[PDB]
Amino acid sequence: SRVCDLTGKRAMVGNNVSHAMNKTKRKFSVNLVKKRFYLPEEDRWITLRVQRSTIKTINKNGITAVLKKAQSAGFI
Amino acid sequence: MEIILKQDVQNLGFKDDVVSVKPGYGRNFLIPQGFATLATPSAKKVLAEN
Amino acid sequence: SKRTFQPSKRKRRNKHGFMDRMASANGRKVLARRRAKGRHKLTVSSEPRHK
Amino acid sequence: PKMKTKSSAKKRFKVTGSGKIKRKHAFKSHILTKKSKKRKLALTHSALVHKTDEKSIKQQLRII
RNA sequence: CACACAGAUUGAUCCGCAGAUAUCCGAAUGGGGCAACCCGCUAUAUUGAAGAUAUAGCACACCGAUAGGUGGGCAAACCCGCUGAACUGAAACAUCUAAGUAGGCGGAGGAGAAGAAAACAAAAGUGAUUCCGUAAGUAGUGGCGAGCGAACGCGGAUUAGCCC
RNA sequence: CUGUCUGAAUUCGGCGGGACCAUCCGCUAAGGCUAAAUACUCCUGAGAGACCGAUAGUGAACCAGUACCGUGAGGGAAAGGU
RNA sequence: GUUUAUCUGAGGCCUAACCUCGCUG
Repeated sequence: SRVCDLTGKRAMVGNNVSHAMNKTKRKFSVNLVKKRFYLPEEDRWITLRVQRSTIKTINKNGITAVLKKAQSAGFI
Repeated sequence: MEIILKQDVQNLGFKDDVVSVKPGYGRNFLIPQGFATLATPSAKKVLAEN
Repeated sequence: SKRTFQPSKRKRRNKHGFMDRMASANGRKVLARRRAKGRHKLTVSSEPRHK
Repeated sequence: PKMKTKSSAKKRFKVTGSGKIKRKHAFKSHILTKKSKKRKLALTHSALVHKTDEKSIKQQLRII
């Protein structure tokens, strides 16, 4: 669904409390982006639907390490 | 970021030197074109300076 | 005048048949409810065909 | 189950030593500049719940 | 049951346990379909050749490198996770309650969850989790309205600690 | 606990003691497993009731989720005694 | 009053993320 492929981050359910404390159901969505990452150790291109928060940890560690860590736990 | 240049950059230059660029310039251009490598676990792996 | 029930033994099976109940996810719960209650006659497909 | 004590009545209405209920006075909130000092001095000491309201106050405080 | 016909001290009938056979539909799994039907392919044999037959193998997903293994679905309650109302009460009603209830979805076991301190406590101390009685309708919370409501400590059931 | 953004040090370190600060006290997060005491009955074996006795007790003591009603989901009886 | 290394407010240009089209990359 609308979940990250490398972390499994799902959406969140919450409220939409107004000024008069009126509450209504609401969905906090994940900032998913469809990037095209280049594998430097294999010269290959993959198309994932990762989030902007895990793009940050990709830039922090490396795409290979993030992929090898997401391979465990069943892509979650 | 913290990249290690491989061939040359117009404004960066001086290959084999740690450079700090904006995240999105090394990931979309330098990494795919082979000009730099994101090397955090390599500051010690760069032993060619010996 | 014309009544509300105009029988057709193919329009009946295409709407209430066993293969029409078993095709849906929520139509498959009708079978479970009827089997739990103990209905001797399941969906209209239980009516015998002409021999 | 257990009878719950009404909070509005438990925050007020302190019970006295033997059989009475002690409470405060009203009207001493925000317009005290035009009331005589006699009224403001009388409305300062604590009062007792009247016998006509004692049954309701005791039912609220869960002392039947 | 009745007119009968048969079996059975060579030991029947009957009971307990362990086996064989087990048509068609149905997850239905060779394709399809209007459930209990229709129509096939490859190997053999039957006039074998047309019309047809008898037996075996023919769905999907994963992994096993390959001979092959695992799972499809159904079904009481308990338990877990994801979602999730309104009537009602407030003698009206929107905050609140009803209620994380009813309902919907997925998985596992005889139980499940939790479980071994980045914990309580207070100048004295206890030492994993779970459940029962008090603490207590107390502290507190609340258009401070309706209402909601702990914890510390104490007494018991059981007791177990270990691996990266 | 996080939907989004930002983002620390390694033991004279880090967290907690109900805003917050200093001192004392306790613990050592960002890895995992773990029986017992606890909840239930589609069932199984044994046994009870100051429980019902055929308009009662399960809808159903009897060819009952049956006969009948509806297109369907579904609703749903009466009927014991020589 | 200017210079050097940063922040920010606006425009222009480049392609290398992102979008689209034509032949099959």
